[PDB]
Amino acid sequence: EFMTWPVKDFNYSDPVNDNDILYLRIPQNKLITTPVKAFMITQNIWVIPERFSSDTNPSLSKPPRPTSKYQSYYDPSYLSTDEQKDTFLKGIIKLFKRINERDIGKKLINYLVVGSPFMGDSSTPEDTFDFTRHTTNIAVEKFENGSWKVTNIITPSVLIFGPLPNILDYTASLTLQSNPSFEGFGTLSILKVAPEFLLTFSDVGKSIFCMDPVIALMHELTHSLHQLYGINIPSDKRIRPQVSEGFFSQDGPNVQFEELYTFGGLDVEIIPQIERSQLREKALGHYKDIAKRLNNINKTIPSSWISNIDKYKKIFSEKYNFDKDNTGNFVVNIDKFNSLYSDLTNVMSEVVYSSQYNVKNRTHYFSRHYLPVFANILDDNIYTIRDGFNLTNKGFNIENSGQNIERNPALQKL
Ligand SMILES: [K+]
Ligand SMILES: [Zn+2]
Repeated sequence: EFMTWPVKDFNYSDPVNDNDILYLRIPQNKLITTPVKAFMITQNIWVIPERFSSDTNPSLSKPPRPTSKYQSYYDPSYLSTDEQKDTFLKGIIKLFKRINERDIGKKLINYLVVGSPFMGDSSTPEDTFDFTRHTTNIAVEKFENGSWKVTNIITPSVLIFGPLPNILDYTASLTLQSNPSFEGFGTLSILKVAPEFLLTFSDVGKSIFCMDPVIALMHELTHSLHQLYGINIPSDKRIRPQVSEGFFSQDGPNVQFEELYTFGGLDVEIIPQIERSQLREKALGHYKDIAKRLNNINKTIPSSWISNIDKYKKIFSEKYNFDKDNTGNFVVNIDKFNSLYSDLTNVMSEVVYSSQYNVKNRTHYFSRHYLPVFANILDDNIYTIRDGFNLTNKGFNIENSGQNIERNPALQKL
């Protein structure tokens, strides 16, 4: 047996309870300017069945610009009804239970739960925890006497929204001065996913397969992992996995370091070893910074929240895997740092998940896609927690044939 965080069942219609079903204000979502109903399916992991856009003038319609025939899909009405929001909630729940099917996923989920973003950033004085930042806090609101008001905060790890205007787009958000997600402190992670809408790839018409939505979700949660542990590499940093290649260069896509690390495998080595070593020693330096901070904290923001100091010294010293020295000071044990960093940036990667879950998956991050598909993953005759699409039905357990577009009538054209 291996330690497993429980995943709670919910109906969209279940009443708010001031515990794990709440109304939250999420200002980062420019498409919605009012509080929205949210469900804590596992500690610090909240599902928010709403569309998302951080665009200034947001619209869910197909824009008048280039879009991919294979990697984009638009439907402004999707996730507008309570039925669809129930379906979405139950879909994420089901995928989390499927994540828990392997110890690698159980460990991923634990890392997210215990990975709370730091109470502070580089502007924060060393002796101070700041409890007031939107990198850690989301507001809880209640509708009282005809209007909404803020009543409390939560400190989540991950918020799981429904999709962007492009329902197929799971890629890491462009960060994106002060960058806590790259400076050890970390930040809460906001995901935008759509588990019934699936990209396709070829294992080279008969060679075309759908991505298992648990793999897509886990890829996204691997981004969350990086963000929470403050090692998310800026979308700035890219490399062409080709390339030149000589006289008739040049480059295919410029792929983000963050994406290569999240996908994993041998393509990571496209990034020069010196740059990869520099990313690790950066993290190490930040983690050591945070150890020092825990040793020195004696005051808070707000000033009156001092009784939370000891609670959070324990939360963060556990998150970062610090030791004590003989003087009772937290220190970075380099071996424990190496193990955590290697888990975060190597063990937790898409190609490892594809192996561990007995699913077919794309060969490379930058592998091509084919026509996308749709599936009702809540029907256990189509998709189960134990087996995904690769059910014993019709022999779909053989050679991942459940994921094969031509073989499986349940994988519907979009
Ligand atoms: K089909
Ligand atoms: Zn990604």
